Amino acid sequence: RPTFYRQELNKTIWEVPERYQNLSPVGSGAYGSVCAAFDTKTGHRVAVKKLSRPFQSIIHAKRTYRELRLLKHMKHENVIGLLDVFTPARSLEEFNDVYLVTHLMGADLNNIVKCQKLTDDHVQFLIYQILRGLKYIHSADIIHRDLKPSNLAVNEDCELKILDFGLARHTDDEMTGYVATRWYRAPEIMLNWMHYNQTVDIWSVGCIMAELLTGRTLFPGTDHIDQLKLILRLVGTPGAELLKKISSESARNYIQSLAQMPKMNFANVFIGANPLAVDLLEKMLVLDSDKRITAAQALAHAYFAQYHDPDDEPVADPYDQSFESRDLLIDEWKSLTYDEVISFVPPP
Ligand SMILES: Nc1ccc(S(=O)(=O)Nc2ccccn2)cc1
Ligand SMILES: [Cl-]
Ligand SMILES: [Cl-]
Ligand SMILES: [Cl-]
Ligand SMILES: [Cl-]
Ligand SMILES: [Cl-]
Ligand SMILES: [Mg+2]
Repeated sequence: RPTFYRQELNKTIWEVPERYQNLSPVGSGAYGSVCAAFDTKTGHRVAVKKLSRPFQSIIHAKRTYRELRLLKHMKHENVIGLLDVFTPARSLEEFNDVYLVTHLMGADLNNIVKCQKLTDDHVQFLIYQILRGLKYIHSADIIHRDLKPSNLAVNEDCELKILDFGLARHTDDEMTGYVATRWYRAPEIMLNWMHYNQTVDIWSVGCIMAELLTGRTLFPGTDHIDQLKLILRLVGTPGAELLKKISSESARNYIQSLAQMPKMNFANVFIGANPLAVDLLEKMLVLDSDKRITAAQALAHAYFAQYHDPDDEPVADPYDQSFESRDLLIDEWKSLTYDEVISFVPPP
């Protein structure tokens, strides 16, 4: 067991191993508080996240377990991984606090799309890395559910990592109105049309790739219905085959109230783009999720010919998510989480 020391950073007690030095507040959502630190064992600058109220409800206890299972599993160059997890507790009986440690990320994709000039070669390399990461995540039957520019870390060498997986957090108010939180969402999840699956993440990649090519948001809706009208004007209104797959009768009645529109010419929308980029956007931005290109298929598209290496696009180890259908008490979720903290083995 390492030696721990205590300090107060902005009205919060931090109790951490001596290896972590020079802690400074970086931010705080409703999920926890984050400090930057120097890790003397590895020589990396790190982010240390102290969870808030991890075991306050069954919902919160299961979310804590879900987050630690997911971060312990992810071992890929284009996905955030876990450097360390610790608790100052010496037994299950006094266990209350969970701390997660990752590499400190500088810039997100928003800090390069808004203020930097991008060549086609930059767009090829950035979208290639998102898809390489997604091939890995989807091979474990994990859905990210919240891909958007603020959830993609990028360095000076244009190297990219996916972070901030959807742990089923987002609220109704968070998705309301003129908000980036909704602009990258597939229409079937935005309006609860049907049981969604991993295809929702490829819709989000289409929206991100369009914005790297034009420097503008693709579907900046002022509300859910405004956003749907922007989407259907580009890709066309649904045919009979998709309408059959929408489970809400009321959602089917609403779609049938709209005037029919054909799919637009994407070469006239993405003026001057590489024809191969236009072709790949037509294959991602398909209304029927069954007919969208997959991550594995997209990596073999001619747009990525300069970067594609089928011997360096790995898949994940199998991931058991059977806990998701399990009904447990707060103290049972807390015991499972405690076991996952004490069994953690750091990377080389
Ligand atoms: N996409 C993205 C999000 C957050 C940050 S950070 O500068 O807060 N750095 C962090 C935050 C959490 C974990 C690691 N680094 C940088 C990039
Ligand atoms: Cl230590
Ligand atoms: Cl990482
Ligand atoms: Cl504790
Ligand atoms: Cl964003
Ligand atoms: Cl597993
Ligand atoms: Mg985020």
